[PDB]
Amino acid sequence: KVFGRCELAAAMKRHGLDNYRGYSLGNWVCAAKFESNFNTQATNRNTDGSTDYGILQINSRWWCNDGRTPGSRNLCNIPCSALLSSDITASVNCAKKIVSDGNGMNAWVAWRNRCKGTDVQAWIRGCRL
Repeated sequence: KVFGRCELAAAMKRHGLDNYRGYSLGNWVCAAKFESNFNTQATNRNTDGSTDYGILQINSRWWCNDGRTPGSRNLCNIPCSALLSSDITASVNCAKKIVSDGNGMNAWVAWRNRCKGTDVQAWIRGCRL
């Protein structure tokens, strides 16, 4: 599913990411834009041979099992294909684990390079939330 901006803001809020570990909702929506362009089906292979899945591009090296990433963990205990559904519940609970991880949203290279330091409120401006 390709989400609209506010539609995802609203799903992200209902699943409890708004200020989760102190990250306002616009951080999460910005991260999603520059990771998947809001597309639950987005997949991208990494140079290390892992793959990133879903609206938040969660990788198979650490967080999920895709049956082809050697020597990988699945710390969120799920198939990576769960991360591609239109129900974003798996991506969101997994994202909670990742972000509690020690490095915050720096774990998302797009957030760090494109969202951090920026006016992330603009990503939800105009949404009914």
